[PDB]
Amino acid sequence: CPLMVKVLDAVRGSPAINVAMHVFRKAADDTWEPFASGKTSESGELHGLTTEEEFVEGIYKVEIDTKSYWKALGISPFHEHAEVVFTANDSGPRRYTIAALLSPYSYSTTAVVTN
Amino acid sequence: CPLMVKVLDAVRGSPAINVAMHVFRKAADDTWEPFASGKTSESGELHGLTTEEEFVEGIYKVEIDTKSYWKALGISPFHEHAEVVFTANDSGPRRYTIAALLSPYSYSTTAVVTN
Amino acid sequence: CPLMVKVLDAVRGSPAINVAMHVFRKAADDTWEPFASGKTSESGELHGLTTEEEFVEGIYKVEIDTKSYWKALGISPFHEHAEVVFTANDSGPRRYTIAALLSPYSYSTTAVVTN
Amino acid sequence: CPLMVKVLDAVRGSPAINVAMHVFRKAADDTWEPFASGKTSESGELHGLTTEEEFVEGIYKVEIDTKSYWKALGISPFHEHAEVVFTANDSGPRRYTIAALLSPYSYSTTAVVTN
Ligand SMILES: Cc1nc(Nc2ncc(C(=O)Nc3c(C)cccc3Cl)s2)cc(N2CCN(CCO)CC2)n1
Ligand SMILES: Cc1nc(Nc2ncc(C(=O)Nc3c(C)cccc3Cl)s2)cc(N2CCN(CCO)CC2)n1
Repeated sequence: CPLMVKVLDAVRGSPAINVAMHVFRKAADDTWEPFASGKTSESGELHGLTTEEEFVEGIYKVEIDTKSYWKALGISPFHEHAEVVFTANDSGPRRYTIAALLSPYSYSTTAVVTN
Repeated sequence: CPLMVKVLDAVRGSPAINVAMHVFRKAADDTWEPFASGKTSESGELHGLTTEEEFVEGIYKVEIDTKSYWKALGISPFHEHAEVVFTANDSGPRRYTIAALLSPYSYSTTAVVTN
Repeated sequence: CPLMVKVLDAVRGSPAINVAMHVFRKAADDTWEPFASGKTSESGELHGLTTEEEFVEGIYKVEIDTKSYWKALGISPFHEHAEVVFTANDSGPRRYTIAALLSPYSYSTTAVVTN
Repeated sequence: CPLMVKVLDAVRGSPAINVAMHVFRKAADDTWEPFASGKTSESGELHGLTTEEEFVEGIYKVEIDTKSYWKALGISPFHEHAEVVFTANDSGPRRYTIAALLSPYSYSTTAVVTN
């Protein structure tokens, strides 16, 4: 599994469950093409987005729908979504774990890249 | 000044100086119209992006060129840029400060919304 | 002002106002000697903690009473306090700004060290 | 396993391996008594610190030796250590995952608490 995303809720101290996200890949014409999508599990994780064969070199964007998450909890947040844009597999295949920590007016994101 | 951006460097413990960013406003056709841009000062701040009259409600995107910043320091970064996407809403006199804390493989962003 | 503290609230998107904190200096017997204290202002800042003459090299601890802050807002917090422990070192004229971003189950802290 | 700690390196985008930490519990005389200690594995995780029976109600402090970690990588960091102080099991047994994200001049910590 070369691309996993983990989302945490900093207000409740819990995984962020049922968080939708869409992954896009930059096409040769500079447009964002849809690549994969899903929602986080009870553990706040989203696995199985892609495979090593499909996950070629490129610029990828993960758009995490944080706004819908907060609204469902009764909170009007600042951000429309959290966005994570990165070049992947530029030096050969890697495994990427994208983590996001969510608050109503703030978010942090980090990446762990393993060979 | 209805919109200010402050950028900090978590590796050097300093303001992030000379960081370029562009601000976009979402158009009716769902495309990003360039709105304002600049580079952070020696204090890591960028002021004078817009005026109260021009800064109407809508969806705005601040795209911070973090990749060029880390490249200038000789440090290999993860992200292509840091993106802050938010809805501006008229609820009394509001001033927006977008703060961003930068590390090579991570970034955090917060909004301070005051009167 | 060789030492300033700025505290932000990631739930409300605002400075964290009226947050009490104590600063300690580590003594030879490895105990924490009270050094300075105060409460953050309406801008979430606390100035005037020490002077250049008094702020000698050593190990310092800033203990931020985040628990009382969240209790005042009716929000159940995780941490008893936020602690920032650091060595102050004389390498040219240096001013320290300790920034802290608060959520109920998370906090981040950064140091901005300038001349 | 009721207490686990996970540490990430935001400069390298990797687990923070071989990070020492000590856990203390506040005694009835208001002193910090040693409770458990260990170092993070190749995955940046520390498991097996305690058991449900031993991990009684109390105020606990996790002191993560971040300074030694950065110095071994050739970096002189700001903080002496990262400190996480919290009341545990106040409403009955819980499982606590403490996460820390490390940069030379900044750290963030969060907690996931599960029943
Ligand atoms: C050193 C400094 N820091 C400022 N503000 C902030 N510092 C840090 C911020 C912040 O949130 N950090 C952060 C953290 C800690 C964790 C995760 C993510 C993040 Cl992003 S916000 C403002 C400031 N000023 C000087 C005085 N000017 C007078 C104008 O009248 C005002 C502006 N100087
Ligand atoms: C690299 C990695 N990180 C994991 N957990 C966390 N990553 C980051 C965490 C976190 O909170 N970051 C953070 C952020 C984002 C901001 C501020 C502050 C912080 Cl601290 S917590 C889990 C994990 N797994 C690999 C796949 N395994 C099998 C599938 O279940 C087990 C899970 N891999």
